[PDB]
Amino acid sequence: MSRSVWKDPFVDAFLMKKKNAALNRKIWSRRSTILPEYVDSAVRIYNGKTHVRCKITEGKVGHKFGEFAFTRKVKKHA
Amino acid sequence: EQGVKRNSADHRRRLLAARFELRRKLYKAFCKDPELPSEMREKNRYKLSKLPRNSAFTRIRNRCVFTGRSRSVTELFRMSRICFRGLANKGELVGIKKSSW
Amino acid sequence: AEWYPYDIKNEDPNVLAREEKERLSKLEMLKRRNKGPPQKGHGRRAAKRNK
Amino acid sequence: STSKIKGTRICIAIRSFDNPEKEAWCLPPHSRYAAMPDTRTLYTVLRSPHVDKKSREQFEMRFKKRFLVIKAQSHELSNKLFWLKRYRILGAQYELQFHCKTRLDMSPVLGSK
Amino acid sequence: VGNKELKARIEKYFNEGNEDALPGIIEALLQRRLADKHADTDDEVMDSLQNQPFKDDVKDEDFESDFEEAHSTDDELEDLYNSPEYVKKKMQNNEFFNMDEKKWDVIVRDGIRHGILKDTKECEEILEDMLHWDKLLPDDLKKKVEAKFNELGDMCERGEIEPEAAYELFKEFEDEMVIQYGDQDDPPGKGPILRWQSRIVFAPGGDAWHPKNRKVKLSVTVKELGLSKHQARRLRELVGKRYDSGKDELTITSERFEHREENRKDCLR
Amino acid sequence: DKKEEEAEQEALSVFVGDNADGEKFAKKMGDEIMAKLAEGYEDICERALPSTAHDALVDAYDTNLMIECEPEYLMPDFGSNPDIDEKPPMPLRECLEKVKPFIVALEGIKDQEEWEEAIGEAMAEAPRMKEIVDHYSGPDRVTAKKQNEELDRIATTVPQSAPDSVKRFADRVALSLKSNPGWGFDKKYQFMDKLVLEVSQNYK
Amino acid sequence: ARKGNPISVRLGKNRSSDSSWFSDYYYGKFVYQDVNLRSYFGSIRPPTRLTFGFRLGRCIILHFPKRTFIHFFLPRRPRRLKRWWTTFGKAGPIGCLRNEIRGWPKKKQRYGYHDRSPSIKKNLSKLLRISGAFKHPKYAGVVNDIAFLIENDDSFKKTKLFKFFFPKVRPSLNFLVMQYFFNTKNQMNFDPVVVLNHFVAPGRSLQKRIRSRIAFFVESLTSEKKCLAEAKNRLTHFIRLANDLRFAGTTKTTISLFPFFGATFFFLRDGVGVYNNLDAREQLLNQLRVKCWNLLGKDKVMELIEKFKNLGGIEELIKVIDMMIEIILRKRGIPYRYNSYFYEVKKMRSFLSNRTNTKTLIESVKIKSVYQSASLIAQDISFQLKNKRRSFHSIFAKIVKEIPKRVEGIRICFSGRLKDAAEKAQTKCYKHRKTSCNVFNQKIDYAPVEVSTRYGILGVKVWISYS
RNA sequence: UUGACAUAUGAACGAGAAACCCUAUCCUUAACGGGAUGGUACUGACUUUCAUACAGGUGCUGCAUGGCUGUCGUCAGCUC
Ligand SMILES: [Mg+2]
Ligand SMILES: [Mg+2]
Ligand SMILES: [Mg+2]
Ligand SMILES: [Mg+2]
Ligand SMILES: [Mg+2]
Ligand SMILES: [Mg+2]
Repeated sequence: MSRSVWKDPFVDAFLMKKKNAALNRKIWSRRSTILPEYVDSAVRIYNGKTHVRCKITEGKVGHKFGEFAFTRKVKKHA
Repeated sequence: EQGVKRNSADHRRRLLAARFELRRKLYKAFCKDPELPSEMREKNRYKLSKLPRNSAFTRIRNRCVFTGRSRSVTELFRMSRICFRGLANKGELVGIKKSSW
Repeated sequence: AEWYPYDIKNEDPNVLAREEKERLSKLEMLKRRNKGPPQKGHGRRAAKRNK
Repeated sequence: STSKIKGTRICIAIRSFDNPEKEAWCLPPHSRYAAMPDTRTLYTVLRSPHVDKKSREQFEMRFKKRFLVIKAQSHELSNKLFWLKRYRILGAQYELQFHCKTRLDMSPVLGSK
Repeated sequence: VGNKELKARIEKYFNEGNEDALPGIIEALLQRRLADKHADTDDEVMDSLQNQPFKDDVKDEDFESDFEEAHSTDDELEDLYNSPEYVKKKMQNNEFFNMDEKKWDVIVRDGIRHGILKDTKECEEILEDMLHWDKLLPDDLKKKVEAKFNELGDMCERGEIEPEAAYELFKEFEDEMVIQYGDQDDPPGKGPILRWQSRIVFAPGGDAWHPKNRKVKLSVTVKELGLSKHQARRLRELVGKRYDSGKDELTITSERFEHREENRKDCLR
Repeated sequence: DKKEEEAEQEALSVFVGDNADGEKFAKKMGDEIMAKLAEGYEDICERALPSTAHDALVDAYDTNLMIECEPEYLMPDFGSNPDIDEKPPMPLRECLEKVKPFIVALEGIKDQEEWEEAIGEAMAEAPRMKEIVDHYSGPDRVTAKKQNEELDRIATTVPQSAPDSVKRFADRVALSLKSNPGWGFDKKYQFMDKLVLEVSQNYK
Repeated sequence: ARKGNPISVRLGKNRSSDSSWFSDYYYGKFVYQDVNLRSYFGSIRPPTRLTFGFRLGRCIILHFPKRTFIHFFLPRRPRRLKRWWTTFGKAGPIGCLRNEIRGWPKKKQRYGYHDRSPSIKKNLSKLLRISGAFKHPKYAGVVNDIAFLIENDDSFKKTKLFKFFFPKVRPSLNFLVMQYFFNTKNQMNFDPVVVLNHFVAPGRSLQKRIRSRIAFFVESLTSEKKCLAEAKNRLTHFIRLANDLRFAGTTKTTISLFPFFGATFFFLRDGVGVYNNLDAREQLLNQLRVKCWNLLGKDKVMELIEKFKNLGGIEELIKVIDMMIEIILRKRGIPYRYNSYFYEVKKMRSFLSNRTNTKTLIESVKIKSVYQSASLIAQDISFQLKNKRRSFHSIFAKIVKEIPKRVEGIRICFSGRLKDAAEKAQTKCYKHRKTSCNVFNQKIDYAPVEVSTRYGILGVKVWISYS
């Protein structure tokens, strides 16, 4: 068949009903996949403490939402 | 229900997983047939994702039924290693003997 | 769901009454020297907050 | 004859943590007596409840099994079965095999030959 | 007397200790049975008295004294170190600890020998006739009795014969004549021999289900089925490795059903 | 030793009352009806008054019915082939008159009226034996053939408008549940009912 | 590598386990039940000031299919020597004054206890009371013959039937109905002719054989209905009726044949116990008579003479006296001279058999001394230390003073705040005679116990050696 | 926020209502939860709701302890 991956990419259930209407607000769901229909929307992705702002572009399709909200601060030694 | 306080959440999760087993199997079987229409597969994926995450079998952790320890629990005896050794050295465990080969 | 089993001592009310008597005796031993639990809604930091 | 009993018979398999020869009076009467090899399961646990990793105590669970053959006839099978359902072997779980013979009615398959 | 007035009588009878309210109780309940209007109430009163628990509080002093009075002290133990050997030896001395068929028929024939029990030879004879009568009857006598019964049923259906007792008398005379003329390992029947296998697990503790219970195996020799070479080859292709060529044996095991009898049906199907 | 006998005698007298009323009542009512009431009273006392011997016999009968009436200990007739056709059984009455000469020869039975009385009392004592076997064996069994026929019927209820792939899926689900001993039959028909209910939500 | 429990190194030899069973599918259930039952039984009836208390030295548990055996071992109470008719308040409030094809299968459990289940003993008592009462005049001559053989013949004493039956519905159709229901509930081909082999114990009259064969042939070929001309022959088809009543005659025997109700007596042989209350039962039976006759007939008899003049149904007064006897027997509570220990044992046995779906049996053995197990000595020391009466040295001296002679040695250790003056804990040991734990053929017993005090936990360890 | 869980006491509702449960369904929550719609079964020495004794604590003290363990040490010593 035309499909190269037999398994669908995972999306949480709250994004499966109202779709892009849920992507103009805070998102705790770092395990969801950024669909091609999510382009040109702004999301705030929870990193553990704060909702990190992210703008969805063409190059972010197929990634997880948590890949653009880092959870550990990049750290330096005195 | 069972008495040990640190086993309460696991017991509740086990009861919830026993409750939701048939729906989980039905939605996973609907999601497994590739010849089904895509709308039915998407709605069954939606209902599989709406099942409570505490009703999943992967959240269930084998704990000691006496003390509630989460680590080193033998599945046959359902007790931790400390309870196992204490009961085994007293001769309380049937068929358990000190091995000295 | 059969992992955590029933304890057979709950069929005897004498053992349960004995355990409850031990708990109530320890509670009264705490309450005689005013080291028992405070009133719910009137904790020590809450009492200093209302002070 | 010492040859194998191959006909209508009841076979008894007895599994225990102890030797059934210790209490052989409670064994059912039998024609043959055979034993399976012993099987053990090794358990190694930490002795201390906290960090003493090199100190271990080793336990085992040894399984014992015996095989009993009772030569019987087809009519004396339910009569033997009634008393076999009510035996008490000391510290054991016993297992009844039944080997019975009937004859095949070929009348619904004789037309297809 | 109504139920509300009866409640006072029962209450004053229970917790006073004197035998005073019983005439009132028997009077009220006899009146209630005579009027027979509260006929649905006496049954639930009986259920309440019989089944509902009471104050069965045994004191510790009564417990200890009543235990002490009933048991004589053991005189051969001297320690509890070998107590399971003591219990097992007590089980040893019971001669009827395990009962088999041989001990049972021994005590049965000795009860026969003392006149308490009858010999069952008549019963096994009539059971032999009840099971296998077409093999113990000669073939000519079968059609002779059938023809005589056909004649009796032919003359009975007319109605003028009055054959409610004449037909019985004619059949009795014919049976008397027949009795005068007539009285002066492998499995039974015919066909290829099947070979069944079954297992019962006797687990202790009142939970009798075991995973080994349901499996049934059936064996047969393919040469005894009378198949041709092409039919045998098609059978071998259908079956595969359940057939063993060295023993010429076809083995069908069934375990996919929940019960032993369902698997026994499935093997033959 | 006077006190314990005095107290026991006083308690026994205040229990039994005054014996004049019993002798007065026994003469008014008549001796044969007195005999019937005495038989009734001793019929009560084997139930109302508890006995250790009666409870021991009850426990022994309980153990015998536990071991005898366990459906895991079924063996069939050892000289008989399995009933493939699954014929319905004949009523109890007929079974009892089927074995009439053997039971007459084994049990006594001088005439036909003794047999009729025995059959009548066995028929009246059959409803509670039914409840005893219901308590011991369980609810029922339901053979594999009827279970599989029920599983196939339920599939055929896939709504008619649904495509052929949905009908194939339901048929194959019924086929794979057909050969599964690890599922209870209640779980099987609940699974098929829920499958049909999920399919019928979008194909009205 | 520290000093281990002496039990563990001599558990396969020189000492046996307290439990005796085997299972593989049910190992977890039984291994939990051993610990849970031994923990329950050790907390039963603690010693008060006035009571010696329930003390368990050993509990021996043996498991069999549908049957489990419990054997208690208790020390006797050491004491130096020289009512039911009026009880009230022990019965309380009296309310009540004013999918056929798709059936559910039998539930299974594997790891624990069963749920609450209603009992079956009432139906069994009804079936053994209103049926098979063995007061019917058929059995009287045979039991008279049995009594004559007992008191007259020596051959009825060295026989297996006397030893088995006397340890120093007629029952054929009941089995047929039971097997019919049990084989039709599980959809099993029930052939009632094959069931009759259970009535046969095989380990001139040929004319009757021939007529029986003829009658069987006649009844076999017939029963082809929907024809009145042959239904006239069906009216006279009572030729199998002559075969039905052919084998009849005078009977003089009680059937103790038919090995199914002999199995009931076989189970009765090991379940009677050591206690009975028949001597009190007959006394209560003959006094409740004269209580009942003195109760009725107190100038209230006009209702009863109204009842006897109503119709021939005088015998519905038996239901009234049922309610009466139930009322008096409820007022008292607990039977007349019923043993309180055996009443508590029966109360334990009821819920144990209901929870395990078994038939449990508890038998007790009374032993001489408390020094016959390390567990009993440790329990006694802990109860002596629970209420403060004496010191550790006096406890050890009292123990050594009354050591039986079986004991070849003893050793007791105390741990905790042994002295109320100091804050630091310490361990005090007391040894007497021989306590060598490194010799494996010795009989070394050991048991710890903990004591709950005002200042924490005190611990007692007891070693004892037997010869 | 009397709590996820236990017992006791006192009020209030309920003679079959409600809580509870399900082969459950739908909507709304990031999720636990929350809100509706069906069906079955039970409740009077009993169910629920409220109130307060409380429940709960992987919080501290191993230098207050029991139990268990490491080590000197399989060394040949330590005592009466
Ligand atoms: Mg804790
Ligand atoms: Mg896990
Ligand atoms: Mg293996
Ligand atoms: Mg915390
Ligand atoms: Mg320290
Ligand atoms: Mg260290």
